[PDB]
Amino acid sequence: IETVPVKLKPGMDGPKVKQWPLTEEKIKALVEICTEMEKEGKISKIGPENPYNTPVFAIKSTKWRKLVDFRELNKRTQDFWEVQLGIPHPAGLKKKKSVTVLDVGDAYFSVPLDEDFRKYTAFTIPSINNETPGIRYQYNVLPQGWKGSPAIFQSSMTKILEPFKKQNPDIVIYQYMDDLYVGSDLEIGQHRTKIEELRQHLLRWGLTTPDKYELHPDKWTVQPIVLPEKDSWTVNDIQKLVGKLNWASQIYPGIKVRQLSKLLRGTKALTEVIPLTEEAELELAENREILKEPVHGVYYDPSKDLIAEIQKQGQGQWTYQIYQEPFKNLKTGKYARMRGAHTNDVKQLTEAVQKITTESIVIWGKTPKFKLPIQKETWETWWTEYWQATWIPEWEFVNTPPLVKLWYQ
Amino acid sequence: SPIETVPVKLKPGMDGPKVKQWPLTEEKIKALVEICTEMEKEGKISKIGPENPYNTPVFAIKTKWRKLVDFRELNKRTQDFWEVQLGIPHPAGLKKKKSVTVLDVGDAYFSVPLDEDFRKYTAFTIPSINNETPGIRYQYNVLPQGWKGSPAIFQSSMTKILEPFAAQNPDIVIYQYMDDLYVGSDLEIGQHRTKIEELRQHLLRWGLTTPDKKHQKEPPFLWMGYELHPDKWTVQPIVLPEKDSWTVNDIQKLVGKLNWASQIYPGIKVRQLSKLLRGTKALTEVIPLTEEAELELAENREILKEPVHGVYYDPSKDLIAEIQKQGQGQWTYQIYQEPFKNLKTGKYARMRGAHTNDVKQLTEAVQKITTESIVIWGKTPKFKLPIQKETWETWWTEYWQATWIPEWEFVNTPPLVKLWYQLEKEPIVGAETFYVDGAANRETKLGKAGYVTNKGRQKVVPLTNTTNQKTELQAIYLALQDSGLEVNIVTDSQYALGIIQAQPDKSESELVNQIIEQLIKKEKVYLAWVPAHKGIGGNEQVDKLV
Ligand SMILES: N#Cc1ccc2c(Oc3ccccc3OCCn3ccc(=O)[nH]c3=O)cc(F)cc2c1
Ligand SMILES: [Mg+2]
Repeated sequence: IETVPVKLKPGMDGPKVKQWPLTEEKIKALVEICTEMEKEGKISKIGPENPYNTPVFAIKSTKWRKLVDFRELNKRTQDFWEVQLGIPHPAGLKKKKSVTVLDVGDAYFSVPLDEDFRKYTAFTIPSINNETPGIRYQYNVLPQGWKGSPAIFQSSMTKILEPFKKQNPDIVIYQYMDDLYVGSDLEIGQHRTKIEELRQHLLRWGLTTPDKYELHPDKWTVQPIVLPEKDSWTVNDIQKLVGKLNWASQIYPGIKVRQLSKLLRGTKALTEVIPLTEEAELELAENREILKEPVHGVYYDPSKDLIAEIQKQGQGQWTYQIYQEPFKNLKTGKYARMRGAHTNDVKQLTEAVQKITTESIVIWGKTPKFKLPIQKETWETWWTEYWQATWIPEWEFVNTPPLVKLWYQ
Repeated sequence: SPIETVPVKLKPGMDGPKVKQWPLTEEKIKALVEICTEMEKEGKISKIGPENPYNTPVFAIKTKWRKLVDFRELNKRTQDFWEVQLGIPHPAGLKKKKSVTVLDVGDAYFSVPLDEDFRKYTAFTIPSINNETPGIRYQYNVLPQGWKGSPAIFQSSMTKILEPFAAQNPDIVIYQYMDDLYVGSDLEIGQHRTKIEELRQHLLRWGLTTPDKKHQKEPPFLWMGYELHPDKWTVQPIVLPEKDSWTVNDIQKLVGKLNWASQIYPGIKVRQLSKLLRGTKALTEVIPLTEEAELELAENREILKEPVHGVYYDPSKDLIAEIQKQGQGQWTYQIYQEPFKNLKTGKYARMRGAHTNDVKQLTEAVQKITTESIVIWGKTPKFKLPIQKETWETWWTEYWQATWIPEWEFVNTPPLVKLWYQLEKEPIVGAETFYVDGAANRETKLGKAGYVTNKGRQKVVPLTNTTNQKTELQAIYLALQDSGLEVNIVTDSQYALGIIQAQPDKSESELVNQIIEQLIKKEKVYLAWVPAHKGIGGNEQVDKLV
């Protein structure tokens, strides 16, 4: 129980983010949670001479967990705690036939946090209507959601995990903050029995885990674009097809389209049918054959953090692309799930963001900055209502994505 | 005096203020030594023998001179603190109490001791006898006025002095605010007066004077621009000046007063009055008021002639909020719990989106009100809105953004929020197909707009003082004018397709308004797009024409 010293990157002050207004119910859950944590020693009240603040939220399955937004403290510490105490990211985790996630954040709560550092973990429980300045805490142990907590604990973690790895060399185990990804090529029943084996092994060494949720990164990554396959095509369908191929041509080098363009030689009515030429099928079938291949020369770049764009499609579907440079996608996909009595645009969007962030963690070990299609203040109000991860991606709110909505589905 | 001090650092690397004293006039020096011997006898300051390198200047000003101590160079150097309570309670969020009193804490900052190790950094000096003799050297033992740390250290010191009293009196409500305590209770009068004297004695035991019941402020309370009444609240009376001429300064002050009043007086409008400020920010630039602006101002005076009041919150009752449209993208709303009284009122405006839509603006207003409800009461209102279920459902299903729509019910008070037209999702069989294009010269600023149809019609129209995007909107306006009630249109412009596929009800550009009229009139309009300069057919001929 000798604290690891923690130093900030040079010339860098502590975080000073504003704390969001919260409803009375969520303030009461935060007050109960913190009243308990204070008498367990995990946190303590602080005075006016501590200026830093970090946002706090309450989320839910039928009881309230607290959720701290350490994004700003993470930018000002962990970026010098990746160069110093960084966690290597395996490239095999993206390939395993199954991957289960295990929450192991409880392990941080025994370990003391460095005495000189605690000031920077300060947070505020708001009062309603500014009746009081908020209740004002700082952490005395490693906080969940801080990216220094896993880095400090990783020696203890690799020690506790080592005998299980020696027993099962072919399992992959990677740690991103509070979560442990474990991947195997086992049959799903063998995979889940091995997961329960790891849960029992973690319990014998004093690590509780909540459960009493699997990924399949054999994902068919970055799906090819599909042209419509109608039995008979009107001027309108050919115009939409030619425009879609023309947008593709700035991504795929070899698209040809001239014998589809001459196919609308006259100033035709939009609904007039046109037969396809023996020459025009040379455009359609060959553009399909060239559209069914991966783009050449697209590689992940460690020096540049990933970007993820989303487009609502209607009917509960959402298209997304993870990319680092424009028109050079590293992954694309489609989220889709709905229940009419239990689904709306923000629930679908938050679930999609969590799913994309999980894919991004399994694939590259870091998270994308989202370009979310939603009013800013709407999202800032309601995103916590369906949030479930302990981590939070960066995000911003983007103006209209026009007409590409058809071009990505 | 016995209060525990808050430890205080200097900023890292930085060291304490060493500042040469300015010369002081003869009448002021003795007037300062006079205040200083009394401050010392009270223990607020203490003399020092100059082993202390630091100094800051001391001014005087005035039947009783006061002393001033510039502290910028020290405040530059001391550590940051917890930010001192930005914002204030909203009276709509207070709950009624049978008794309310207001205690001014006197000498507030000088009653709370300064941290010991830091006191040496507050040294100051009084010149003596035209700098012919060394002056006195005092230093503070308590929070200086104007010190960067005084307000937040006093706040937390006060909150700690109140702890035993709140512990012993769970039912009494105390609000802190700077020098003031606001105490409310549901005790019968006399029991409340006894508790006020108890709290006053407890405060004096910690060295904090408070007004005697002969000097405690009487209701209604004039606080932060409100009149706080025992059973109602309102804003302090608004005065709108009548001027023969108006500067940007005057329009700023007027827009501010009108916005302030809008929290309780319903229906105040600010659009035209604030459009005057859209130009250059030179504060003295006199601007003529416009016709619509003075109409708006008179319509505001009409509402301000009659006084209006708000009620306080009752947690047992439901929280209802209702929204009404006004002209040019203005919306007003009332938050209320009872049929004839409001908790508060307010407005919303589209705030410089180039083209907007009634359902989008109504949704943004519901968003603004949801954020206000969470801030002021910690919950969100039930909504009563002038829109039908099918209208909003259709809009939020077509719309490209995600959107949260809370529980709400229809209120059939016109004007109603409606969808004024809908583009067809698929091309119109049997309807004429216009291919349109428009082009312009960026230097000469003249252009052409035209169309070519499958029926064989063609037309071209000259344009002066236009831009290459404005011409492509003009070409669509042309096709709408020259077609029957069902028309297909094929444009080569991404910009025009974005402006029109958003389905706006309104725009600050007159040409888009003229298009919106034609879209409401036409029975069906399919709008399609193709890349320019690709020889598509139709678009090729139209591009050749222009
Ligand atoms: N000067 C002054 C000032 C005075 C009082 C303030 C204030 O009283 C309260 C303190 C504790 C609980 C409720 C309170 O107010 C409820 C509304 N209210 C007001 C006056 C009255 O006569 N009756 C009544 O119901 C609260 C506050 F937020 C600021 C106050 C400021
Ligand atoms: Mg054009």
